[PDB]
Amino acid sequence: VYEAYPEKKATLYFLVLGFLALIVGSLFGPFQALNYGNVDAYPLLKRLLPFVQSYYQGLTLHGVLNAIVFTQLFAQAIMVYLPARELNMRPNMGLMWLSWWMAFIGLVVAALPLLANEATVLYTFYPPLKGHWAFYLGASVFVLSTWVSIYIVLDLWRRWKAANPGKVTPLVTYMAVVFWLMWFLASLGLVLEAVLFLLPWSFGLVEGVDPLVARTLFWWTGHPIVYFWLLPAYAIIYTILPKQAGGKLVSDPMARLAFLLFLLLSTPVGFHHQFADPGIDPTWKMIHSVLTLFVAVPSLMTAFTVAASLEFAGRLRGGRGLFGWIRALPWDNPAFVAPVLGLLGFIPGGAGGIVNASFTLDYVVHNTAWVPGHFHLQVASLVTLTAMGSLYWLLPNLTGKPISDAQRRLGLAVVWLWFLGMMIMAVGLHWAGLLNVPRRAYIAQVPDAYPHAAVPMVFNVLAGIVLLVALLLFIYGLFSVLLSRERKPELAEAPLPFAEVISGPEDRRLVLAMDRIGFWFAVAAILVVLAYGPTLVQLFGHLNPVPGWRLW
Amino acid sequence: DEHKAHKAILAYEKGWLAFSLAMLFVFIALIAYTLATHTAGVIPAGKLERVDPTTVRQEGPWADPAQAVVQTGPNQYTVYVLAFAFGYQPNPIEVPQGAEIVFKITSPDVIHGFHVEGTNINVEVLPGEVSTVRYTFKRPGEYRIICNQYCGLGHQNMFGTIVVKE
Amino acid sequence: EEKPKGALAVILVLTLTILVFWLGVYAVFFARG
Ligand code: HAS
Ligand code: HEM
Ligand code: CUA
Ligand SMILES: [Cu+]
Repeated sequence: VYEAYPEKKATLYFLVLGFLALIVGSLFGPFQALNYGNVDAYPLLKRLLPFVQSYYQGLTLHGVLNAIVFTQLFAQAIMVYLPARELNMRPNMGLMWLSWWMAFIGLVVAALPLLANEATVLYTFYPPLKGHWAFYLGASVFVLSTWVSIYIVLDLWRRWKAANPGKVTPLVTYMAVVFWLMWFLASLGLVLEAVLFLLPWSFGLVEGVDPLVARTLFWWTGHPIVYFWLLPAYAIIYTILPKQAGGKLVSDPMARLAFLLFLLLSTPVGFHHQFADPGIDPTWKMIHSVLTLFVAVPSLMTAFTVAASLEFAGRLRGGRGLFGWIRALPWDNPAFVAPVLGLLGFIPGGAGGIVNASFTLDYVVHNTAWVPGHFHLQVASLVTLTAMGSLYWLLPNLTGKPISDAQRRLGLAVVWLWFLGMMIMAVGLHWAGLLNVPRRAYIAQVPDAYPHAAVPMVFNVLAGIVLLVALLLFIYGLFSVLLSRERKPELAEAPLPFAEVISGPEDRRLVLAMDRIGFWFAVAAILVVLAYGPTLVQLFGHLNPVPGWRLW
Repeated sequence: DEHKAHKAILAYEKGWLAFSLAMLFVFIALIAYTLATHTAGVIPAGKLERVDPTTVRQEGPWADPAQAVVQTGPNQYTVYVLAFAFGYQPNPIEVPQGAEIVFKITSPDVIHGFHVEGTNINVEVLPGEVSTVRYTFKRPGEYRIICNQYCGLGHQNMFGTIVVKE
Repeated sequence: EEKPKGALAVILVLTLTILVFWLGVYAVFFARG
């Protein structure tokens, strides 16, 4: 389980580290959820964790850990380990461990300033807010590691392709490939933003940075990145969940198509974060807007492919008429439940994002509590639940340590409570956002400022309690799954529950075109030059670097 | 079975997209529309318009609060606002009603957000650049301002007042 | 067998849940114009 899958070991470390970050980061969830209920439980937190200086030190830690660190580490896990298991190949073990250390040494550096109130700038870290040099350098080493995750997986792909000249890229790998490529093109924004700017600044080598270019480069990445968070779930949802659901993945071509489109359309859409920015052409905003509606398409596709599989599943599990099939599914299995309730919260998370996405309609909600409400249904719910409810098939598969009845029911509680608790937050936050309460604010330290949002503040108070319980019940879970000195004489050589994939004739024609990964990668690159090219070139000739500020 | 359900999946996966696409197109047709009408004023100006934040309130239009408001058309008034670490100058901003108010906004420190509670004036303000936006207050009264981009430890407490006289 | 209604079902709620949300904000959009 170690010296024949040391790919298991190294995969486990991306997960554990992944899960540390998630814990430490979520700690602040409650206090913030309570904050948006006008309860100020920070005197407590501050007393309980003595290092915390501000609400915003916590927001920083919450975001930077739960959305930069837990995610990337989980992505790295799934999007290397799953393909490697399908191909039955060992990835380059050097470069596999380099990566890991690259993220560890990355994280430690970045945390040093963060924990010391020296980089309280949030996970967007917008200039001219100016953090400690080690936070920029840190995040930079943390991200560049993904570039090794790219190389490693591109290599597995190359190697499988060599011993199968002509043949079509197997499914999970095709997914993982378009994913790494899409992330490579996406990552260029923030990598540029770093190298050409944030590092120079933070060290001392220059004295100004241009807010428009920085937030622009930065956003060329921070939209793709949410697709980067999601796809590893999406992998799991298409190719593993169908099996545990009792049925089969009902289409291989849609799975690839859906993934392709992500390669195609994840990157050129960042002016969806810059709708309220100065110095960017309405023409180009409206352009990015449309291509953003175009990126709804894969996810729309998915709903129906996935819904189909789980109906099929149902119809096999001993299903029934209009609804029945839902009752029929393995509801006592945390690994089915977690990502299904995930999808449940995704339904409304999506209708947020289309609303979000649509230009004129975005100034109804930009920078209100709606956006947190929106993304929490996306990434804190689904992506996280999938990740969570997957410890239960992946962690036995990585340690050969089986899962009891006690733990299976503990999970089921953690899961159902993390769900509704999130659901509830999403009523509150969307609702306050409409009623104009802003995001990113310590609003319980201005008790009288938002009196007209008494009602949804109840929800936000309630979420924070419910979800505090959930989290601790979770830490209880995770540590029990991993410490019980139990080791099975076989289950470690009892692989991932990959799904049977319905297929046939018409696939060959359609599948082959899609397996043209060079051509579609080139299209994608070209797309990006079109979209960001004229805006970027324009800004770069007209640079206006302003000095930095520390307002904490 | 089995294959009697590899065609029939694709069948309505086509049909779904026709419907996915038509719909998203109606959105596109309704958004396209807002462009043609008055509501479009709140889209910032596309044209770069650079300034120096370290001087901004000590020369040029942003210097004296008593100068913020200038007449600029037959029914148009330009208002040069200043968002800055934990406030807005002028405070309050005083503007006439039913006249096309044309805000020009910037900051001397960090990015703030400029959000006229009750309207669509929801523009990001950026150091060194000038945020130009156009709105007409048809219904008079006291309009509040919230900085909705985090700007430091006094972010929660950064409010302004728009005073639309009649 | 045949048609996937539970799917069609789901991609229905979805399609309506979209509408409400969107058309709905379109309201508030003009109410604030
Ligand atoms: C991982 C997280 C990400 C997910 C992915 C996400 C999805 C979308 N988003 Fe978003 N987003 C925006 C547009 C979209 C669009 C168009 C989508 C699309 O991907 C939506 C696609 C989803 C669907 C079309 C729904 C499909 C439904 C499914 C797949 C469920 C099926 C259910 C079944 C099958 C049930 C089966 C079981 C049964 C029992 C029946 C826009 C605007 O264009 C903003 C700007 C707001 C502002 O003003 O700053 C934004 C703001 C954010 C921010 C704030 C960033 C910040 O700090 O500034 C984050 C973190 C974020 C994350 C994410 N977002 N988003
Ligand atoms: C314990 C459960 C959680 C609770 C109760 C919670 C609560 C909150 C609240 C109320 C906010 C908004 C605070 C503000 O407006 O400043 C927030 C911010 C945020 N949360 Fe969570 N959260 C939880 C878990 C997560 C997880 C697991 C993720 C990521 C996978 C996540 C991602 C984010 C992000 C990306 C932000 C935006 C922070 C920023 O504006 O810089 N949350 N959280
Ligand atoms: Cu100025 Cu927040
Ligand atoms: Cu985005």
